[PDB]
Amino acid sequence: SGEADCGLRPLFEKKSLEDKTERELLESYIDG
Amino acid sequence: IVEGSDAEIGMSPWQVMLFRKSPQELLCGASLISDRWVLTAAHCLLYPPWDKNFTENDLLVRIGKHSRTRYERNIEKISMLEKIYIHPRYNWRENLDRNIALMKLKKPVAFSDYIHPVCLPDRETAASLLQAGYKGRVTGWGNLGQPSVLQVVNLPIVERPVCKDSTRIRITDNMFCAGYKPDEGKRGDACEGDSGGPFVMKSPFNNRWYQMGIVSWGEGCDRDGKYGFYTHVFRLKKWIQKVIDQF
Repeated sequence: SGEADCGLRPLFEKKSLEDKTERELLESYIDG
Repeated sequence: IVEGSDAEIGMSPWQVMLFRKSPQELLCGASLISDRWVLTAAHCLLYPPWDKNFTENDLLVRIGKHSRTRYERNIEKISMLEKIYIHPRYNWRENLDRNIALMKLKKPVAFSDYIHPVCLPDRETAASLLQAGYKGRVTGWGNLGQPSVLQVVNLPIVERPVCKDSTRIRITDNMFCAGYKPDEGKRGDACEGDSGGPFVMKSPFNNRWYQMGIVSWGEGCDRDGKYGFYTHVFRLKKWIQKVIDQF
């Protein structure tokens, strides 16, 4: 039962909280 | 995982750990993609050279775990397997092409703050994020000796030509490699024990986490200058759907 709510973590995205290193991933995604 | 840092509670709620029933031993990582389906690597279940050919009843999985050594009362859940499905074209004697397998839980697991499925990538997310330099994430326990809590490492996807020259095995488009250059601009990595675990990336577009790959073959935590390989999940998405839709 994820298809709809998949990939959104209860303790992070759902609470508008980011983990300690996700910034590192998002900053690595350059060209668009 | 080697040269990683401590993960935070509930940071990888889709993380699944595969165990041998008897004697009890941690075998591989895996990922929760629905309340009853788990994704992992085929070599975690089938590898003839090492006399490995597990059946449903030889295994069990633990979900929602953070600490490897201590039991997390009312948090972690254990489940038996109803069925195991290995990709028919999985090549264990050569390059581990199509190194993927699905496991159906006997009983659906209840989602919680610690147990939640990861998304399977769609075409746009795959085309958009699967680029050299872009970082994905792998989590697993230390066998750095061992760990207390779950470890995390962020690794950059490698240029295909560089991946090809890093190994003498014939790579296919159904796999990609990730990791930092041996000269050290950084140096974390997945290990043998993280085999089967997910390689995830966060879409800046919709804020969701997608499993882009499956940790492939590894021995210990040393790849002698090489890069770890990952099964390309999007390319094998129709197979996953075929299996789930029928069984």
